[PDB]
Amino acid sequence: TIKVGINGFGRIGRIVFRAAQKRSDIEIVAINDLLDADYMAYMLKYDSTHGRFDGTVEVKDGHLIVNGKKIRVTAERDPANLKWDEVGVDVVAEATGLFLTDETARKHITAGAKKVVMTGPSKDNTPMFVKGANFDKYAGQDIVSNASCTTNCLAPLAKVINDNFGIIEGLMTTVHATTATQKTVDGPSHKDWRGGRGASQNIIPSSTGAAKAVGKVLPELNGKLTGMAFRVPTPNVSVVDLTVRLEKAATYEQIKAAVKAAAEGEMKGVLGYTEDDVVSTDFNGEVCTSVFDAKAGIALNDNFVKLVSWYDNETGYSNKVLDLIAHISK
Amino acid sequence: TIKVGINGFGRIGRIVFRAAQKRSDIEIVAINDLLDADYMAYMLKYDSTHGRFDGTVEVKDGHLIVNGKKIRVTAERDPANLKWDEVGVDVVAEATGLFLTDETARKHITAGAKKVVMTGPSKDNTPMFVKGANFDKYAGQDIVSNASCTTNCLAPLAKVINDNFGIIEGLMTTVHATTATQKTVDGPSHKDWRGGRGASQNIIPSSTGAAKAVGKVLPELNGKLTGMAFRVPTPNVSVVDLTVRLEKAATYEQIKAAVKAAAEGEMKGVLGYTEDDVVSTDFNGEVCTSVFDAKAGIALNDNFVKLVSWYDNETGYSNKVLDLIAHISK
Ligand SMILES: *[C@@H](O)[C@H](O)COP(=O)(O)O
Ligand SMILES: *[C@@H](O)[C@H](O)COP(=O)(O)O
Repeated sequence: TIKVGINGFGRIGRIVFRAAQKRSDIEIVAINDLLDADYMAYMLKYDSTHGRFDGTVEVKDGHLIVNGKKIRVTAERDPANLKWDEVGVDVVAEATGLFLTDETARKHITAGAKKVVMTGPSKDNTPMFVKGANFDKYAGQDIVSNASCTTNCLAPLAKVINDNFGIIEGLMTTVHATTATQKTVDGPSHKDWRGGRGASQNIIPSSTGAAKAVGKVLPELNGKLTGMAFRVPTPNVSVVDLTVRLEKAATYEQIKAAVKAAAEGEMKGVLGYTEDDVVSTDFNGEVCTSVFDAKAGIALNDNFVKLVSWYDNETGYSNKVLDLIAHISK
Repeated sequence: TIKVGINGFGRIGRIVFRAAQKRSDIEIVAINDLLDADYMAYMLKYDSTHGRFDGTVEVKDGHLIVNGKKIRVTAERDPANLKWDEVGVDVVAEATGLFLTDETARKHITAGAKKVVMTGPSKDNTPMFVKGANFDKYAGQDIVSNASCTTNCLAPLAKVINDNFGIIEGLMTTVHATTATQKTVDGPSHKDWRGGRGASQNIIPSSTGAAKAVGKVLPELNGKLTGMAFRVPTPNVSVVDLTVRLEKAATYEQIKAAVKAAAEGEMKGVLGYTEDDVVSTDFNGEVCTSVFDAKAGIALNDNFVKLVSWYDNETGYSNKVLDLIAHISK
């Protein structure tokens, strides 16, 4: 079993942990964040979006004890001092979002850890990997990125489409749920003015970390597609609205069959396919990082079409993070 | 002064009323709906979305008295006998969403009125007009349709883009604010299953008139444009996301200037232009039916671009309905 230390107990860190309990090839042994087991335990037992924790939580002498296993609670401001080797961690889930560079991220290895998987897109040229898109392209690296929730949604869908009909070009839009980096009411957001406005009252045009981030994970589509985001007042689960020009002509029924096929074989678990009259809440807790909404998309003609695909920016992403850990760990 | 009577005191009927108060060419003289002057006055005095009515509203003698002028309230489940001529109404603002056909709408002329403006996409062949797109094409028709709010936002923008660069093909998406037609919690919606789900908890894939309803008002784009909608948890103000491929290459600066020009010239008051860091609430009360969002849009290449335009689905459309009344009136 793989030992993993989580740096950052924010939204991602807490769900990465939850999703993990259900596994076997992985085990969280340490959690580091500027919070005490006491409070840290509380943010685990209660969740406004996903419900109460499924197991047991106890704080025994400065440390966590979930479902029996004892977790090591720390609070280091500087990674280097994490003394990860002590608790003996194989790979680190870097989820504080502060160390997205190799320079900074390496401080984990130095601290006794073998490899580090950033739970967000890298700020430098550190490799990025998205399950179902380029996982099989992993080259032993000891520091990697799992991109962003949107790229994880857009990448797989864009792949099967390109692979089957060839994408001449395409533009996207993701109707994004509210994240923690937004404000409850009109407040300060210097580098992002729009994103400072009341999150619950507005539709806020944003930018997305999946624009051409997909152009990196899937080089074949580099420079062939960008996008944006429209942050709306929901707590979780977003959706990508992809408009593409196809090389080989294809009927909508043809596109449906192509993704459904992928969702059932090659990309099973990553890509999903549905024909039901679904809405955002129906994907709360969804493990697939991209669930095709057959009935939603529209084709103008055989070479111009709009495809829709859901994703739980929390549950899907976090699950594939553990998947990336288990991969580089292979 | 044109004498107008409103049939249906819903969201539209009420905002149309408020807007008209500012005018000098039009006057509301009667209002029909299954509500009394009491309840009817109350819904005019207070509005969760637009604030308290600015002016005097008193219900003396079973009839409204707004800012002095006495309005005649009624309640006729059947328009056939509204006795419109007693009050001397020229044009009827058909805003019940009930009689969207010639026959049904005709009952308004049969009842004493001269012309009738349907405040919604017509179900039969009644011609639809959208200010800024084809108001010029009016041929005296006694019964007309002002299309829907999303068409009023899309039509103008599409025209200036088509006109200047020529739209080969295009697909849209409108992130729509909640409407009275939706349910507060998961409920019954026989014809629209997705639309019955909790309005405030979901991003709900939908369908939209504007789609090819634009192919009608704007004949040249017939079959070249279609789209959808995503109903989000906001009270008012939506936004169209138009992805089009141009015949004539155009840099984004060129598209900015063409739109800004239209807004400052031939389409002043219909098409609006902005370069600020705006969000939805910034357009609550907005009178233009299509405000271009410069910074939000994005160009992939000189022939494939995504354009963004805002609109107050209530205020904008309502104002133009009156603009249409005055048109066929002249
Ligand atoms: C998921 O990683 C975040 O909540 C949203 O970021 P994107 O760049 O839009 O995917
Ligand atoms: C404005 O007429 C309505 O609130 C929305 O209808 P659409 O068909 O989306 O324009």
